[PDB]
Amino acid sequence: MRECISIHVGQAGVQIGNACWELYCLEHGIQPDGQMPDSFNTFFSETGAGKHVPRAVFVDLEPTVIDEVRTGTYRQLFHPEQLITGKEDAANNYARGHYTIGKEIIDLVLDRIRKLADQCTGLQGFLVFHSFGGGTGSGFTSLLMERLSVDYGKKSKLEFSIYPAPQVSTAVVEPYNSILTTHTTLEHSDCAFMVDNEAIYDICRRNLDIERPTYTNLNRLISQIVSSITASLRFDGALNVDLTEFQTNLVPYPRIHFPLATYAPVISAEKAYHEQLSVAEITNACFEPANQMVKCDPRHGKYMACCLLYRGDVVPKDVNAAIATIKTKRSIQFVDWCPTGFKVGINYQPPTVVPGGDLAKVQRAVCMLSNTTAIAEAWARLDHKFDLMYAKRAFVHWYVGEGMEEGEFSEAREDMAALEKDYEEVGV
Amino acid sequence: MREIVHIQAGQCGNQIGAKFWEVISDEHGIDPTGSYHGDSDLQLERINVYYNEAAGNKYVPRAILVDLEPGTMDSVRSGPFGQIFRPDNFVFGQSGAGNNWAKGHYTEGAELVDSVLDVVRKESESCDCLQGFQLTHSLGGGTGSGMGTLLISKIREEYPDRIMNTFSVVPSPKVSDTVVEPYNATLSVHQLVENTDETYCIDNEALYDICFRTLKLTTPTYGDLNHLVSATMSGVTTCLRFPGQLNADLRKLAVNMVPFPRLHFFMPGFAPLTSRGSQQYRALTVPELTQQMFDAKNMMAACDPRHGRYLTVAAVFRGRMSMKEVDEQMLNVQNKNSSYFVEWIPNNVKTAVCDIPPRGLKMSATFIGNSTAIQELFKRISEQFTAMFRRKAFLHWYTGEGMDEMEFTEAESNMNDLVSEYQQYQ
Amino acid sequence: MREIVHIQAGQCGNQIGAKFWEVISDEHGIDPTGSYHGDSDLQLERINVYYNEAAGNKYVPRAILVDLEPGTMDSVRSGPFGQIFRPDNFVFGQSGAGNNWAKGHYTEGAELVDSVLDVVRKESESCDCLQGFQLTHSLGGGTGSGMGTLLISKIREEYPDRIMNTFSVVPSPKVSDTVVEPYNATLSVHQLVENTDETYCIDNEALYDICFRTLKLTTPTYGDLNHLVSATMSGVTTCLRFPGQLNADLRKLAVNMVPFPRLHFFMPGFAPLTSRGSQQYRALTVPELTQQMFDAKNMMAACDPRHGRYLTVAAVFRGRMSMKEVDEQMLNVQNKNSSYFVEWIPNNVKTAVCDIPPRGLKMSATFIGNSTAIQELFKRISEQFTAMFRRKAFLHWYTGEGMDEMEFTEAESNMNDLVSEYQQYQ
Amino acid sequence: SSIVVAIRVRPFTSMEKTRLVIRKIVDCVDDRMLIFDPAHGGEIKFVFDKLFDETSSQARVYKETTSPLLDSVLDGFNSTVFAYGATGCGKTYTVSGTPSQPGIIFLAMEELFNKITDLKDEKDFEISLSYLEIYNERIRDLLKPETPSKRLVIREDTQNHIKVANLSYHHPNTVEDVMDLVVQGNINRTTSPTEANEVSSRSHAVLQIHIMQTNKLVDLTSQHTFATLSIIDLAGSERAAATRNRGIRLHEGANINRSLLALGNCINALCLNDGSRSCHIPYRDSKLTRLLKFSLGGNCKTVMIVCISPSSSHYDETLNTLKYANRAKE
Ligand SMILES: Nc1nc2c(ncn2[C@@H]2O[C@H](COP(=O)(O)CP(=O)(O)OP(=O)(O)O)[C@@H](O)[C@H]2O)c(=O)[nH]1
Ligand SMILES: Nc1nc2c(ncn2[C@@H]2O[C@H](COP(=O)(O)CP(=O)(O)OP(=O)(O)O)[C@@H](O)[C@H]2O)c(=O)[nH]1
Ligand SMILES: Nc1nc2c(ncn2[C@@H]2O[C@H](COP(=O)(O)OP(=O)(O)OP(=O)(O)O)[C@@H](O)[C@H]2O)c(=O)[nH]1
Ligand SMILES: Nc1ncnc2c1ncn2[C@@H]1O[C@H](COP(=O)(O)OP(=O)(O)NP(=O)(O)O)[C@@H](O)[C@H]1O
Ligand SMILES: [Mg+2]
Ligand SMILES: [Mg+2]
Ligand SMILES: [Mg+2]
Ligand SMILES: [Mg+2]
Repeated sequence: MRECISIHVGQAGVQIGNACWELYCLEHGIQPDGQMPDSFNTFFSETGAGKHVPRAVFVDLEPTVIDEVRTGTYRQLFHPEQLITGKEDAANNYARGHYTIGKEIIDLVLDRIRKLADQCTGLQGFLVFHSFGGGTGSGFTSLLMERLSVDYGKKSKLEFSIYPAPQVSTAVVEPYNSILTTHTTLEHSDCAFMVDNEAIYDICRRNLDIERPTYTNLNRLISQIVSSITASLRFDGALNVDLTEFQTNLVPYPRIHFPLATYAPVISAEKAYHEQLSVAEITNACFEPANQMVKCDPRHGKYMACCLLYRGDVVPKDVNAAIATIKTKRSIQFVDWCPTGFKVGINYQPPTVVPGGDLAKVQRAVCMLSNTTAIAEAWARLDHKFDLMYAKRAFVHWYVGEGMEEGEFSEAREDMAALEKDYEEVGV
Repeated sequence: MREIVHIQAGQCGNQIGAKFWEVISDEHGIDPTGSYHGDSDLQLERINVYYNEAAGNKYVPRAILVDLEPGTMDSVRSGPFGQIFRPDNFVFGQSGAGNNWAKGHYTEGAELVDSVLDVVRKESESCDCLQGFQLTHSLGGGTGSGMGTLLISKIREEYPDRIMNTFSVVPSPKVSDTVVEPYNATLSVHQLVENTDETYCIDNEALYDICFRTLKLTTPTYGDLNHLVSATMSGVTTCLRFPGQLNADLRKLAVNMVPFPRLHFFMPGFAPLTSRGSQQYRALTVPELTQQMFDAKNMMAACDPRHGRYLTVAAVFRGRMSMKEVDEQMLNVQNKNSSYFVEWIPNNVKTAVCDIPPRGLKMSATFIGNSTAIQELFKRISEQFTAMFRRKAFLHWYTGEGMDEMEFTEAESNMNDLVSEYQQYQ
Repeated sequence: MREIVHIQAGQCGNQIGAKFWEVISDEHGIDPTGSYHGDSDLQLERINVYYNEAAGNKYVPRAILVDLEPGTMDSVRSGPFGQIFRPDNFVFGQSGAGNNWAKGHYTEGAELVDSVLDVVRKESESCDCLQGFQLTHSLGGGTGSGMGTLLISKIREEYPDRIMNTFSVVPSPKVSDTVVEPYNATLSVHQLVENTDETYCIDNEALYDICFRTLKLTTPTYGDLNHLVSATMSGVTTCLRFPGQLNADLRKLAVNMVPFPRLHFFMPGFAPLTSRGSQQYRALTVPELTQQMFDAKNMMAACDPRHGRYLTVAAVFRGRMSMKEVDEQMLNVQNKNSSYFVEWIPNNVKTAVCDIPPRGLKMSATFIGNSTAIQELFKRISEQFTAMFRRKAFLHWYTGEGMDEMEFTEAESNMNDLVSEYQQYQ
Repeated sequence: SSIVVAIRVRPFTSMEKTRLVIRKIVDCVDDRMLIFDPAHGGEIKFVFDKLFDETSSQARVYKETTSPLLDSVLDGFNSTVFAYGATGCGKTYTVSGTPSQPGIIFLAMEELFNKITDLKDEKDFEISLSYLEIYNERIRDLLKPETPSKRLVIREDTQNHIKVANLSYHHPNTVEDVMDLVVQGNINRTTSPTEANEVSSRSHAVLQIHIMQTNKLVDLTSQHTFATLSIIDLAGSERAAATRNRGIRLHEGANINRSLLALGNCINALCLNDGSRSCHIPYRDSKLTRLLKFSLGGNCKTVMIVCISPSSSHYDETLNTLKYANRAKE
């Protein structure tokens, strides 16, 4: 039954994967060599007594990242036909990821995906991890998702993507890749997620009291988020929300692929002894911008949908009271056409935290999946940065030199405008 | 995979290259016999990029020495590199150009290049996945300029998809070594801008100021100039050789370095530049690194960035660092110095952080600035070129090689157009 | 079984042959007394092929020395071969041809050959299963050319089913030793092409370049020339003497060497050719062997393969090797250099791998190239022949032996036809 | 003065007729307006300077499009002909192609010769032809590629006179032989038989007519009339993969896309400059645009002739092709 296939396209996704599978190991009790001392079948498959290995495909054109895995803790976990390497880098270039180089690795990748699919009995869907900045993260993701649609049709495909920060950027042509990729996401993704490194960095600095934030602990937060999302299938609690069920509640109109995944409560392992983290208290926190994982301000938009995935020692009764409280908060504005836009999941499986980070282990947590129209603002910022460079065709020769057509940028940009317009319409 | 073929064109290129290969060998724990005596895995993880592991586990630099003056080979070979560099890599003629670009390009260099390319091809076949070429030389003339130019053109033709990366010593504005620097530089640069993908502007005069004033040294030698240059070269491909917390590597970097094919002449810098005494009053933090890294006084080219505009700055870090710490400094700098950056380029500074610091340092950072201020280099050289060319001074040294005033006129014209392009982007 | 009768015709043949027999004896652990002091089984497994085990377990080379100048015998016999070669194998007259093919063929050689063939027949009866004959000599004239030619014709007549394999020194294009090389070579070659099955073109000039430039030697001696030749000879019958992972041996090889009866003149080469110093920058892998093996500069004949087309290349390897490693290199080479191979011959390179490397080497490879570029040898010699013959220069030295201009004209004509055939197949 | 954008649609063939019952992606509604959509964003409207279609003869297209440019050549300044399309849309075809078809090259020469006969009493016509080929960022002699590609001084005089290397120049005396030189150039021109567009113009080409007229009358000035006419062919454009492009095949696609990128950038800059008070166009960015230093944006008039493929199989290609042409003007 219910099984997942994870695909780690970007190294962001790989490092997230490292955190995720590290977490999954702890949560299911599985060792780095696959040794166990059940529902783990959703993520791991037995390959002989006491040899449970992860149902995932890692795709890199740049073995360095894979080699980190092959020389890291879970080299004894992942096998050689999961850890797929290529030859030439995608040079942060959608054209190379989707075409020039990626076209020569996609065939291998798909064959390994098909293998895992053949090994599945109840494939729920695919968990794709990547960025909107990298070449493979962008272009290859685009290539792959197209191919996945061909192979698996309506089988659910999630895109857990790293969303370019409004200030904390790393590269210069991030807008180029982001715009081209998001077009494909809208075409092929069944539900897409966005993570802002900048937002989390401030969350770490403030809520976790972190003097020096980085990807290690940032990813651990992401793994808590994703674990909470998938907790409903891998663990049997009270209200187990399926991926189809997530779509049912989080999609009122086909194109709405935003749901911001807000994890609460981001408490440091110190103040936790003073934090009275009740169901209501945590809920109050999760509906604030204080814990939002994308830089924005939801109070200037409207909530189309809001799913709250509670986890651990959570009581429906207390949840209902907490929800009613939230419902009276005028700071939370739902769309007029969805008076019932609330979804509750409750999973009896205490939040699990992996040693090697802060994120105090708590008895209660909630992942809010928020479809708020304000996200169009973030999209506008991205589009603007794109326009600034695009107006001068800056760096365009790096894409055109890979055979990229100018219209690919123009058309993708137009689709991105339509995306915002869709968020404008549902706000009415 | 991702092997790099290094070429040392000319005595300058050979001396700098030797220092470079000293640095790399030191970083990777390789002694002068080729034997590896390190202690990590990462030292060998990408050793293939720069070395061929010969029988006996002897790591031989994938480097070719190109020259027209015998004894130049020995100026390297007589040192540790008598056991490091391969005899087949010492490829040279028996003439010399005498600081004459044409002699080292059209005639004497053209006689040599056949045997150089043969060795190049050997290494090309020896490589499992060639990432590109790396040439070190000078614009002073002769081999480095002429032969360097020739090799770039020939190799580019053979490998149009693997464009050569160039580290070249440019003409100083005050500290001149010869008279016809404007000729040799102008002729070479005319060709370089058409063939190279990225050129590092290395100015001895600026380096002299760094050594003397920033590093508080007495009498800056060539070895001290090369120390700074080789530090840069190591930084440029640190993320190639070693792992970090993210990673856009070499070509992935290149895509974000320039928004145009021609304006690919960068100024290099190195953050941690200080005297041993003054280190005791400094703190090991990225904020200190960035204050030094973005200091125009520590630029290795004699052009003041602030006179122009930044198309982009690459900031390549080495050592365990916080991404927040680094990126916040980046943001603070771009915001505070926003007046020096190009308005319509959202992000004007690129972040890359490798977790492996330089030997002897706890941390460092490499500055690669794409600023239009470099136009001053090209403008001044063109002016000096005009000063001589207008009188046909020394002209006969090149017309004897089959050159004509038209070629010179075109080379000058082209450099002027290059300056104009910088002014336009400024 | 599969015994080979070796003949050393002329001083060149005797000196090369001596070196050959030194090499073989060394490889098989046989000292100069004939005593075997090896350590394997394979050293004796096929020792019968080259040696007769005389009473006392003394292995005597199945080799016959043929000569017209006493003292030539002693130039070999006075060395280790005074205890190795049999006295009955030192078969010689007391005249000398004076670099005159006719004297060593029609007259003086014809007087000797009766007693040579008698010794040949003795060895023929001594053999249990004669595989064929092997002749070493030269095209310089006299014994090697004339007597060598005579022996080939006479022996071929006796053993039409056991055609003699020939290693012959050809005329150099610059490094000439005498004046009438065109006469003696032309006359001999005219006969050789009609009688021999496989001829190795050994050019001292090309070998001089190998010794001096490839091996980085000072003053290439005849012993160094013979080192290269004897290395080839050993390689040719390594798969005969020793086991491998497959095996097409000598005649099995021959079937795949030429697609025609006449065009059987091959260029020999040897992969592992390098100075002791430069070895330290080289790797022990077949990819290194093939890069050296397919290098036209390392050909032992003074003709550049690339000027013509390959009918086939035999690549005979020695030492423990991967069949995939070897064959992939073969495929890569034929594909990359496809422009130099004959279009309508599917496989233009033959693989043979014996598991027994040369003494002193971990691995090696022998190049035997069937290329039409060898036509340059024959063409140039014919031109030089014309230059002399057109004036009847030195003609009287042969008409005194009963020869006529018709014979000379025919010999020239035939060589020209041979060149044309190479041009046709090119 | 300003760049004229003219666009013509190639008719349907058996490659579409055997497909029929399929929809035309191009809806031309008048001489300037095109509509291009089946609904993805709704009807896409374009306005151009002059439109043609499958019902308008190429002979008349010439008469309205480049026949005035031939006149422009001799109005005290030179003039040239540009084009655009997505490999296989018509660029090469429209020069004439079929022997019974008059097109750009055929009629330019034919009309000129008629004018030469009439105007021979006013000025002499010393004319020479140059055949340039642009391939992998290399400029070769299209007619005779045997000439070392290094031999080309891509430079202009201070009078904007063409000052290049000793190319295989040829005088014209008829139309057929001149077109035969164009064809022989195309024979020696690099193509790729492996591509769908049988004999695609993989390398670009410049057919440069060097007109050196002299005054038949004697006067104080006694100055000659030099002017030129360039007919330019391109490799069109293809997708980044373009269906499993391999090695040099991909590299070629990149190079022609780079060439057209630089060309397009220079055109865009030029049209933006056509209104401003500067003209900083980096012609150096490509040997093609270096050759076109004055052809594009010097003292001349020109036209952008776009070839359109209405086939349903080339929707996105033509979509961008039309938007491209629009961008070229805007
Ligand atoms: N930054 C450095 N500059 C150097 C170094 N060695 C020389 N140079 C500079 O380069 C110029 C001298 O150049 P070269 O010896 O390389 C001339 P080359 O041998 O290439 O040709 P010839 O004319 O045949 O000697 C001059 O400006 C020197 O001051 C060095 O180690 N570092
Ligand atoms: N490659 C080698 N070439 C040799 C060697 N010895 C001689 N030669 C070459 O062969 C030619 C001399 O040949 P020979 O002494 O064999 C003539 P031969 O004794 O056969 O008849 P005569 O005229 O009666 O001396 C000449 O080109 C020498 O330079 C050798 O050991 N190796
Ligand atoms: N949140 C988070 N972001 C990351 C991490 N690693 C990289 N990133 C972000 O991902 C983007 C860079 O993309 P990568 O995933 O490194 O590139 P890639 O997918 O490997 O693509 P190529 O390397 O170009 O083939 C930047 O926006 C980085 O800030 C991580 O561990 N966590
Ligand atoms: N208007 C037309 N009528 C009939 N046939 C046409 C027409 N236009 C193009 N063709 C045909 O389509 C094939 C031509 O493609 P053309 O040669 O038109 O492609 P192209 O634009 O030069 N391709 P490319 O060189 O790659 O940019 C030719 O053989 C023409 O006959
Ligand atoms: Mg990556
Ligand atoms: Mg020198
Ligand atoms: Mg003799
Ligand atoms: Mg065409």
